[PDB]
Amino acid sequence: RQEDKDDLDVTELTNEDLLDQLVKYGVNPGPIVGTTRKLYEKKLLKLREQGTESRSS
Repeated sequence: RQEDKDDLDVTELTNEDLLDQLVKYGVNPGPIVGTTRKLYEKKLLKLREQGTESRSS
């Protein structure tokens, strides 16, 4: 039972704490300035949007 995946506010989220959402799905942003979280709020959600089918590119 997953129910929603990106449900976690991937945007208001903090910086030191979202580094786990990106650095683990295989995402390495680096500089998560106060202007990036919004950016990575979706970049990582593509790899965290409750997937969809059964393939990974």
